[PDB]
Amino acid sequence: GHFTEEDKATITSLWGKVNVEDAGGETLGRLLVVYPWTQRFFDSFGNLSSASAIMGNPKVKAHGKKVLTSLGDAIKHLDDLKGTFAQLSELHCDKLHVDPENFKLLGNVLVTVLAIHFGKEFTPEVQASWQKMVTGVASALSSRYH
Amino acid sequence: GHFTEEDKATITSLWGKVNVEDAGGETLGRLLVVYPWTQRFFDSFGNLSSASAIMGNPKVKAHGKKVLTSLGDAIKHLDDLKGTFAQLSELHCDKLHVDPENFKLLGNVLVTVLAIHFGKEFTPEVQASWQKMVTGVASALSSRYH
Amino acid sequence: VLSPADKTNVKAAWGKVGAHAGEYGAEALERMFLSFPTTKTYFPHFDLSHGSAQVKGHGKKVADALTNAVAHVDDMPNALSALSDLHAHKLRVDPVNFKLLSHCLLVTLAAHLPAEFTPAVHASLDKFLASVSTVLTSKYR
Amino acid sequence: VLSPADKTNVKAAWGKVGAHAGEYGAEALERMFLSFPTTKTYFPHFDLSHGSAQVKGHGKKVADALTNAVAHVDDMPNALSALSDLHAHKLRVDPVNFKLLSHCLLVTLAAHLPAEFTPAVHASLDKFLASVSTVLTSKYR
Ligand code: HEM
Ligand code: HEM
Ligand code: HEM
Ligand code: HEM
Repeated sequence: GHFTEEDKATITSLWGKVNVEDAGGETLGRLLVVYPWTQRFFDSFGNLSSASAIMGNPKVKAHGKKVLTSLGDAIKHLDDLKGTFAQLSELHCDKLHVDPENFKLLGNVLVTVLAIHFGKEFTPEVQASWQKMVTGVASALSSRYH
Repeated sequence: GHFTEEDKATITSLWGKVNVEDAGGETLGRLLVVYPWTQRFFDSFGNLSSASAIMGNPKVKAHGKKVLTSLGDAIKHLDDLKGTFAQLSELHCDKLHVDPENFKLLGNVLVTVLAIHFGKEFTPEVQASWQKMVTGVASALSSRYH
Repeated sequence: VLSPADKTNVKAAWGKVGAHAGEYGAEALERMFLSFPTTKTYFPHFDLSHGSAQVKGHGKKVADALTNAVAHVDDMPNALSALSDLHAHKLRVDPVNFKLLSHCLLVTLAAHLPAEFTPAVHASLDKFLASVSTVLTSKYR
Repeated sequence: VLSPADKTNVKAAWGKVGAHAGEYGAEALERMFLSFPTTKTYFPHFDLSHGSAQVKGHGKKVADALTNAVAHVDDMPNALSALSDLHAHKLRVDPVNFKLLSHCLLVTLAAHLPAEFTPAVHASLDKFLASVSTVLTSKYR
């Protein structure tokens, strides 16, 4: 509605450890596989048929990082994510036609990929900070649908 | 995030026609019957066993109106529902322990009872204004859970 | 699971709809689009101007699949099969949305059967629509 | 519906849990309470201080019902019957919440099998947990 400094110091350092290019190819990859109807917006992309063809598809790997860098950058204006994503929101509604329900779906695959990567370092209290973040990002990306 | 004047003029007049005491005994009554696990917070109340024993139970009829009048009054500060319900929110969390998911469930039974009552007068555009209202009320009632 | 008091209830309520069904079906949709603009994204190729044949046509199609489902309430999964196949693989509408159209339908029905819409029936109907939503969401993953 | 590649996957992932299960089960819960304080309302009689035997005990109970479910993945509804009866009539936890605990479990598992947690397995597991959630939500209305 927002965050405690112990919160934000938290998502800030876990993130300085993240290799964005590779963690993004992973969440977008797993989003397509666990919730296969997200496949929906991407047959411009090629072989999307077995969990293996997808985790290895380079177009997936690429937009995966495009998305995540779009996100790394908002980590920086945690104070007004709505202002940070207003243009990307207008665009996903008016031109891409993405059910914003997907931002939530991806927000959750991402908390999952972060747990996989950092194991015990990703403690319940650190997840909570990121559940707040992922939720606020999905919320700001959807602020302008109509 | 809020409302157009054509919106608010709309929920305002449909409501001047509502007999609160009787429309509230109805939605709370139908909430208990359609989503029977809401029964959960009320066996201080008696026979809650057949759809007929419930729509006729007077304790239900009573708190039904208590709830709805609590709501009629917020129709008046549509501008800051969060400030209007902060005390009722703190109370439903700290003392009553109600899964706020219920406010949404009741918000929807209520749009339904309004459609039943006003028939064709309750047009898609008028429902939309009230979906905004019911959603903002559920949102303000939950603003303070922890 | 639908009890049989449930089936008696859905059959009798939908019987009163009889032929206004494509009509109630087009109305449900207008209400979904206006009340939950988010559902709009699955229809960029439609003219959603109120009264356009595109939506009037889709609603007769949706009300008809529903009538077919009420006619087969005991063997529903097989009856809505090709449709489960459709939404699941070509269309892929996120399931959070079936909950949404299901509700505007509950609402469109509440506003037209001043009173066939009994609380006991309001319940069997929400229940019936949740079953249809589930069969259609079934072969997704 | 769980394919059988799904069952092979859930059986092998939960096998690695074997005995840390009451442990992973108590951790899932702490994460639900912290990440979704709203789930707290079903537990006013618990001390949710981190490490309290009340939550450690509930988690062994929850992980155990889960182990029993994986052992009966083909006859699940009958196996989780008394439990479906429980939550449904005494407890009555709103079903929106099964989606929540299901996710913290997905997450607790992701953080402990550095890598048994394959994307293909991450999928069968989300899938398995949604099935358990559905059987338990079954006799509600
Ligand atoms: C984490 C939240 C997300 C962020 C921050 C994000 C950001 C972006 C950005 C910056 C672009 C480039 C837009 C441009 O061309 O200027 C983009 C494109 C796109 N995104 Fe989103 N995205 C997110 C989630 C999603 C989700 C969940 C989906 C679908 C499930 C999606 C599907 C797409 C598609 C299809 C494109 C177009 C790519 C193309 O033109 O080839 N994005 N996204
Ligand atoms: C439309 C949103 C709602 C509003 C505005 C509302 C308002 C209120 C108010 C003003 C009270 C009296 C509190 C006091 O004693 O001072 C109350 C009590 C209560 N409400 Fe809420 N309520 C709402 C929804 C709900 C829902 C959805 C439930 C359960 C599903 C619920 C369950 C209760 C219970 C159990 C009490 C205590 C009654 C008693 O002490 O006997 N309310 N509500
Ligand atoms: C009550 C549940 C629903 C039923 C029974 C239903 C039924 C149908 C039927 C029968 C068709 C046409 C099939 C054909 O062409 O042969 C259709 C098409 C379609 N439906 Fe579903 N539907 C339901 C819910 C939804 C929802 C929630 C959405 C998402 C907002 C949706 C989006 C679509 C779309 C995009 C089409 C494509 C129609 C076209 O090609 O123009 N439907 N639906
Ligand atoms: C993964 C799905 C779940 C499983 C397998 C599960 C299993 C169980 C089991 C086995 C019990 C004890 C039964 C007994 O006493 O014999 C229990 C109790 C309970 N569970 Fe469920 N549960 C699940 C999800 C939930 C959810 C989502 C909630 C709501 C937040 C919840 C709330 C409770 C409560 C309040 C109790 C009472 C325990 C007590 O008496 O202290 N459970 N659960």
